[PDB]
Amino acid sequence: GNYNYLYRLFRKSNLKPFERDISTEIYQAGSTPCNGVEGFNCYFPLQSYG
Amino acid sequence: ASVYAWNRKRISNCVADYSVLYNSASFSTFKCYGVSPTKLNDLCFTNVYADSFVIRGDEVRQIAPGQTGKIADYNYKLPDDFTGCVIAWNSNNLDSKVGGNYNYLYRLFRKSNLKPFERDISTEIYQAGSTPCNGVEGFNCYFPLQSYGFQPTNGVGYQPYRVVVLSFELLHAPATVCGPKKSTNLVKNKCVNFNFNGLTGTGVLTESNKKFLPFQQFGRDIADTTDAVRDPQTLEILDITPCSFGGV
Amino acid sequence: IRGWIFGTTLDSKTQSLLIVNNATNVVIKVCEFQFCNDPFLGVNCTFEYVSNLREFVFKNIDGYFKIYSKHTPINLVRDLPQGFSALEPLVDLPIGINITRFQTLLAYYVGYLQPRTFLLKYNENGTITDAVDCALDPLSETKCTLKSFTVEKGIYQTSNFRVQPTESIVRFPNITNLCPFGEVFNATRF
Amino acid sequence: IWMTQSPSSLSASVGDRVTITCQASQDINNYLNWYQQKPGKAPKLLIFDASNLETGVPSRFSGSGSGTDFTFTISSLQPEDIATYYCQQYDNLPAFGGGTKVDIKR
Amino acid sequence: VQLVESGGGLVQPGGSLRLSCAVSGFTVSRNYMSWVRQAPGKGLEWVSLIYSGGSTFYADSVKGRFTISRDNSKNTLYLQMNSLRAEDTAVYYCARDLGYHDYWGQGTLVTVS
Ligand SMILES: *[C@@H]1O[C@H](CO)[C@@H](O)[C@H](O)[C@H]1NC(C)=O
Ligand SMILES: *[C@@H]1O[C@H](CO)[C@@H](O)[C@H](O)[C@H]1NC(C)=O
Repeated sequence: GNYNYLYRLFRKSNLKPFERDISTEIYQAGSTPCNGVEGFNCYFPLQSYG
Repeated sequence: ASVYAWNRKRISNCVADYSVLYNSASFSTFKCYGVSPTKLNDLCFTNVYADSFVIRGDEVRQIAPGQTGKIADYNYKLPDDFTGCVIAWNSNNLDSKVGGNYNYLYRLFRKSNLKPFERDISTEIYQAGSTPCNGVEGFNCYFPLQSYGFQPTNGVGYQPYRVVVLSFELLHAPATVCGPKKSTNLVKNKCVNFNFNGLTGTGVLTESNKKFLPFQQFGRDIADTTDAVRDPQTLEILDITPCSFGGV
Repeated sequence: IRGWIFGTTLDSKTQSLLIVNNATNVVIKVCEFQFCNDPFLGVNCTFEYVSNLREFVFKNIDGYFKIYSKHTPINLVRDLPQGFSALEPLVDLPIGINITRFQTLLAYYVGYLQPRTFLLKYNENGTITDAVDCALDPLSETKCTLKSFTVEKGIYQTSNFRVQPTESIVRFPNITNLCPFGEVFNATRF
Repeated sequence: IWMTQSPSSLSASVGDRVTITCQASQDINNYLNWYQQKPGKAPKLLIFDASNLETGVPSRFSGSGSGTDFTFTISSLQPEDIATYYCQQYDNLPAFGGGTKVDIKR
Repeated sequence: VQLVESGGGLVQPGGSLRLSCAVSGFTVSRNYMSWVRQAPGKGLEWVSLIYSGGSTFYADSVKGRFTISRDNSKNTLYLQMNSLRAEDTAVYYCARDLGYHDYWGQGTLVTVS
């Protein structure tokens, strides 16, 4: 399984045309601020392809 | 219910406040495939189905699309394209006993794997060999169910876990399960862009002079133009005067 | 008269609306009830609700069961009263069950709706006070083409009359042999 | 879950009472089996579910224990009981113990 | 009741070998059937299992290299081994799983060197 290829799974808004987003900011999926700490409802926006 | 005899509850014709679920800290597993529970508040469905049962911790992973094992094959199977949520939480305080709670059963033998959402509760004597059993247990004739050993001192992997699977079903029928769809305050004598029950527009809402009937909602002028509305919460009729404009 | 049954078979084979007013309580159910041959009263459920002349209008559009109603006093036995009155909406069931047949549960009168055009007169108070059927007679055709309950003297053009066909003629050449499509699709070599 | 079986070797005499211990790294309820294997032979199932002597196995072999500590008890060792014994975690990843070899005391 | 396995042999690393296990008194397709191996002087190691419903599972040490299968008409269990390694050298038993295995074969010897 090659996992070197990634895809963004979350974002606060849809990308504008030809917009490129490479930020690794932790996505806050819940009401609790993440403060840069991953965990429950605090996810890394990228996920590897299988 | 036991996993082999997992219960199903049909949810229809109501408002589903999914926040109470995804804002709760009482669940250790909350995994939704193909749907975000936040967006469920903005969607309606013909039916919802809550499949509830109990397993042990190590088997929680088996409750997911494309999974195999005892529970997936013989007790409860999800489709590979499953759309919906899986919720699971430890139930050691409730389903375990000092002497061991054996009331929860799992299917140990079956001639074939279960199809998605299939339910098998038969107690047929399982024919493990070539000799027909004729309902009599013995060599190559085994009971297809076996009890879980649930004690409070069991390891967390072997401790009981209650699991509920939420599936959503859209048919050729009205969607009766809907989200909250909250509202806000209303302001008068100011140009507003408004959205009443099913209609939207722009204008100034003013105290009216008309007498709407108890069942009438939307006014209408002679030239098929919205004129007044009934506020869904307050039983007051509001005249809609379009905001001032003119040539310069 | 007490209630109504709606459905398609009404023999516990498919869902069917049952509406019954038991003497203080209005109850509406859509279970797959098993009905009697003559379901009279003593002289899988997807919805359940519990609450002289009477008129009702039942219709089913896009899975919605509209029930309109109206009550009024009357002093008459042998026929319906002559007069005009509008029927307000009472229930809009999202049931989604398609109906083909129905039956009553107890003198009454039954009529069948048709897709017609009507001219309705709303007074100052929002209620319908009179109506004109736009296909009843030439005068009504004129009334609904002018959009006024009173039309002053004159000659008005309302519609167009065209004869209707009486028989349908179908003509084709007489050929029997089937087209040899098989030899092309089932050809061993292409 | 790691199964620690002790001791690796134990010496006993004919007629002795033998106790073999199998320790799981955490509670596995009663999901444990015991096997007996002699040199050059296939293993033989003795007890299942920690306390169910398999049919036909002599009354000597006794199994007990619950949670995290399990024992195999041979009430009266006979000449044909000198062998290697294995525990196995049940309803899991078929993990086996390291084995206990029971040998002739002298 | 007997389990009769065969097919073990001497083979070079990277080679392939299929083990067969002919059963009598038991229907392989109706049972949990496993392969278990024992390296020289070591303990038992579970290898692979096939469920009555047809699902198969493997130990991590053999995943992606071994395949378990069965033939209903021949009432026979199989273990297809690919990319064999020196540490696969062992006696291989087929067994009927009630994890508690009550019926064992006599074993067949595989040597990879
Ligand atoms: C709606 O709820 C509010 C309180 O939240 C109440 O004051 C109001 O009377 C309710 N309206 C109806 C029609 O029940
Ligand atoms: C309309 O209703 C008002 C009070 O709501 C009443 O005074 C008036 O008479 C009604 N109109 C007619 C034509 O009866």
